[PDB]
Amino acid sequence: TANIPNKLTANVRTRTGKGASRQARRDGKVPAVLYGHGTDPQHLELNARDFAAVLRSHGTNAILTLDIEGTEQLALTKALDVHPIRRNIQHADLLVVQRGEKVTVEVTVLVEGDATPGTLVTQDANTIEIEAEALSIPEQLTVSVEGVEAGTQITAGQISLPEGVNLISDPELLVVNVVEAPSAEALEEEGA
Amino acid sequence: MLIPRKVKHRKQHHPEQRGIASGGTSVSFGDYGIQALEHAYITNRQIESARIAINRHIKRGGKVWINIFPDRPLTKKPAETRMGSGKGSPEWWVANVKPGRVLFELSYPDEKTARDALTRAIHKLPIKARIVTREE
Amino acid sequence: MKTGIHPEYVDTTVQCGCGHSFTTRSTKQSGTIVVEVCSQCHPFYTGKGRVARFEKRYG
Amino acid sequence: KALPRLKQRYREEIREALQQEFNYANVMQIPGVVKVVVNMGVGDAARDAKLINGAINDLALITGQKPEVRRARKSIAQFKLREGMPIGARVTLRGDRMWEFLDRLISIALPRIRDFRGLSPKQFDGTGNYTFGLNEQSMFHEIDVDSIDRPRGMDITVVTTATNDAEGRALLRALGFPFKEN
Amino acid sequence: SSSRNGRDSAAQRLGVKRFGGQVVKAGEILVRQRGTHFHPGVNVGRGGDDTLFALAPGAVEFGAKRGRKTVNIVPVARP
Amino acid sequence: AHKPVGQNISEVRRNARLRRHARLRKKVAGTAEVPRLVVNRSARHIHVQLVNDLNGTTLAAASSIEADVRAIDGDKKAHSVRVGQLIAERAKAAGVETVVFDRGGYTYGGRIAALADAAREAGLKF
Amino acid sequence: DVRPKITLACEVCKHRNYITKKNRRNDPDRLEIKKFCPNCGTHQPHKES
RNA sequence: GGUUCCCUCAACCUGGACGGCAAUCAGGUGUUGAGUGUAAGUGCACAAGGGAGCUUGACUGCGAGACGGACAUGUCGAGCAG
Ligand SMILES: [Zn+2]
Repeated sequence: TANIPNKLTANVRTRTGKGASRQARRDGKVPAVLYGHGTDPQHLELNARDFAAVLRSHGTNAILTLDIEGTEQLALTKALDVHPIRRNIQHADLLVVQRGEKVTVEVTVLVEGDATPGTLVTQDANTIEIEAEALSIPEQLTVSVEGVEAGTQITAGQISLPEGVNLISDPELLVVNVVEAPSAEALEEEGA
Repeated sequence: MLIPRKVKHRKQHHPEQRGIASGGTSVSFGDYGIQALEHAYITNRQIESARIAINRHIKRGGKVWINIFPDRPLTKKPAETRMGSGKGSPEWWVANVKPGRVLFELSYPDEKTARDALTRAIHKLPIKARIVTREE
Repeated sequence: MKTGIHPEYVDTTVQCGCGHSFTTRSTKQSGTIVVEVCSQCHPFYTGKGRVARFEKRYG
Repeated sequence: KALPRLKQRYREEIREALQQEFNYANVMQIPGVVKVVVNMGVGDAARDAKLINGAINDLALITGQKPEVRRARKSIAQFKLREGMPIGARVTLRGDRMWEFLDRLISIALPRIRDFRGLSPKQFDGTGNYTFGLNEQSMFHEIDVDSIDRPRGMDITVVTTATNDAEGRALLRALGFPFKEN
Repeated sequence: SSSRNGRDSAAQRLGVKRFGGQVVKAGEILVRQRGTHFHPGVNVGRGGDDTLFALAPGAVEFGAKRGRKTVNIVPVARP
Repeated sequence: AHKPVGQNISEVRRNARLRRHARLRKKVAGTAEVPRLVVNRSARHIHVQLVNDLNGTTLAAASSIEADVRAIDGDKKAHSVRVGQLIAERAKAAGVETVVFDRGGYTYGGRIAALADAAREAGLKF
Repeated sequence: DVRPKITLACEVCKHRNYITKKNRRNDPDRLEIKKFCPNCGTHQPHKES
C-alpha cells in the first residue's frame, strides 16, 4: 500500500500554557507536538477544520506532511486528546518518520458478512497491533463471517494481512466470537 | 436487583457529584451505548426497570451490558422522629454517575430497533442521556 | 559427636546360613550376629519347618 | 585406616560406572549421596505423651545415635493438636555412620520383609532424591522382638547430588537397591 | 434507639518540631512520632517512645540512607 | 546437558558471612582517632586493615601474603601472631593509639583471637 | 489478688528498699533477688516480706 | 525484662506407613503477603520476628536542653559518680 501524504500547514507557537491553548482553540486551531528521532520537540498549531478532514477520510493513523514555516516534514499521527462530552480534538502528538522505516501501529478490524441465522456475532478486540512501513500502513483490516457455524473463535492470528505487514500482538487474541443467539429466557437471567 | 454481597463499611458519606468522568466514557463491549449528560445517583431499581425495557423491545436476539454497579449505600432514618440520636439504617443502593459515563450497551443486528430499544430505557433514568456508537 | 548421650557402638560381624560374612559396626553389644537371609540368599536379588513337613510326611 | 565397604565400593567401582554412562565434563559433577534422614512421625503422641518414648528409644538402636523430639509448629483443632508438644522424632546420618546404615538396610533389613517385592523406582523426588516408608520395626536385628510393644515404622529418605531423576536411579542401582523392573 | 459510638482520645500533638535549617541546642526534641517513620542519623538519638532528639548543637538536615528517611545535625561553624 | 538445581555451599557461606558482618557494623565504626580494625580470614591466609569510615580510606594494612610471614615454620595460628604484631608496628608508626576490633563476621576464637591477642600486647589497645 | 504488691527487704540490714508485683499463683514462694542496698552500699540479696 | 551470639518466615509445587487440604521428613520457588501477650494506627526482614547461655539496670544521688500546655497534670533526655 502506497499512501500519498496529506499536506498540512503548521505554525510554530509563540506562547504555550493553558491560557494560550484555550485561546488557540477558540480560533479554530489545535496545539500539536512534533517529536521523534529529531530529539527536540516542536510546538505547532494546526487548523482545526483541516485536521479533522484528514482524520475523517484517511483514518486515525494518517501520514502527514507539515509545512513548518517553509520546511517540509514527514509526520505520523501518534495520539489524540478528545473531549468526552464536546467531542473535540484538544491536542495531537506527532511522530517524525522517514521512508523505509518500520513503526508499530494499531489498526481497526471490521466484521463483514452474514453468518448462520441462529447466531449472534460479538467482537471482543476492537483493534490489533501491526508493524508496517511508515508509508504502507493499512487504513483498515477486514474479516469475513459468512456461513460461520455456532461457537467459533476467530483469532488475531487468522487475520489476512497484506505484504510487508507483521503481526505484533500475540496470535491468541480472541478478536471475533460467534455464539448461539440468546433466547428470551437467556435475556432475563443476564444482569438480574 | 443488583446488590453487593458485602461491604466493609455499611454507613458512608454521600458520593461527591463534581467533575466529569475519567474512565468508562467509551463503548467497549457492544455496538451501541447510552452516555450520561448529568450528575445523579442511579438506584438499583432504575437499572432493573431500564434493562427490562430493553429486553422487551428486542425480544429474542442480542446481548445487553450494564457497566455501572450500585455499590454505595444511602441511609434513611425512621419516619416521624426528631433530629438526632444516631444515623439511619441503609435502605437503597446507588451508583454515582458523572457526565460522559457510559451506562448501558447493546448488540443487535439492525439499527432502527437498537436505537428504539435504548430510547425506551433513557425514559426510566432521572437524567438526560444520548445514544453513542463504537465509531468515531 | 557428643560423649555421654549416644548408644554404645560396637564393631560387629554378620554371618549368614550361606557362608557369606560381613564386618560392620552396629549397636549390638555382642560384636556379632547371625542372619538367616542376606543379599546373596534372597530370591528377589538373585532372580531364583512348615514346608519341610510337606516333604516329610507326604514327600 | 578403615573404610566401610559401601564407601570402599563406591570410590573405585560406582564412580567409574557413572562416568561412562553419562559422560560428564568434570569429575566435580559425579553424583553422590549427601545424607540419610530417618523419620518417625507419631502424631498419636498428642493423645498420650508417653508414646514418644517408644520412637526415641527405637531410633537410637536402629541408627546408632540419639534423635530429636520434634514439636508441632501449628495448633490444629481437628487433630486435637496444640502447638508445642512432641509429635515425632528425626535422625540425620552423615559421614561413616551413613554408610553402615545403608549397608545394613540393603543387605539385612529389607530381605526380612514378609512378601518382599522390591521398591518402586517412581518414588524419586523431582531432582534425584529418594524416599520410602515402612509399616513396622521388626525388620531390624538391633531391635529385639521380645521388647516390642506395637507396630511402628520409619520414613527413610536419601539426599543425593544427582541433578535429576535419571542419575538418581543409576547411583542407587549401583549401590544395590532392589528396584522393581518398571 | 441510640448510638453505640461517641468515644475518642486526646490529641497527642505529634509531628516535626524543628524543620530543616533550624539551629538547635543539644538534647532538644526534633520529631515526636509513634514508630520510626524517621530514623536517627548523625548526632541524633532515639528516645524511649521513638522521639528523636539532638545529641550536639547544630542545624537540622533531613536526608535519606538506603530508602530510610533520616534526621541529621550539621555543625554550623563558629565565627 | 547439565544444570545445577540448588545453591552451592560456597554461595550459602558467602552471603551468610556478609549477612552477619553488616549486623556487626550497626555498632562499630571507624574514626580518624579510633580507626576500625577489619579482619578477613580464609582457609589459607588472613588479612587485616585499619579503615577510617568518615572518608572510607585505609590507614595501615598487613597480611600473610608477605614473604616475611611465609617464612614462619609454624601452623596457621603461628602466622596470625606474626600478622598481629605487624599491624601494631604500622598503626603506631602512622600515629594511632586506640582502635576498635571489627571481627569481620567470623566467630571470635582461634585464628581471629590469636591475631587480636598478639596485637594487644604489642601496643595497640582495644 | 493474683498480682499483689510485695516488698523486698535486705538480708543483712533488714531495711525495706523496693516494692514490686508478682503473680502469687505462678510464684507461690517468697521472691529472692539481688538488688542494690543504699545502707550497705553494695548489691545484697533481697527477700520478700 | 537486661546483655551476648545465631537464624529467616507465610504460601505454593514435587516425593513420602498409617495420614486425608492441613500433623512430622525431604528438595525447589518464595523480599515479606507470616509474626509481633492484648483494639487500631505508625513501624519492624538491617529485624522490634524465631532459638539458646549467663543474669536482675523492673537500681541509689543527680540531671544540661527540650515537647505539651488556662492552671494542676503529662512526656523525652545526652551525660557525671556509686
Ligand atoms: Zn542492706
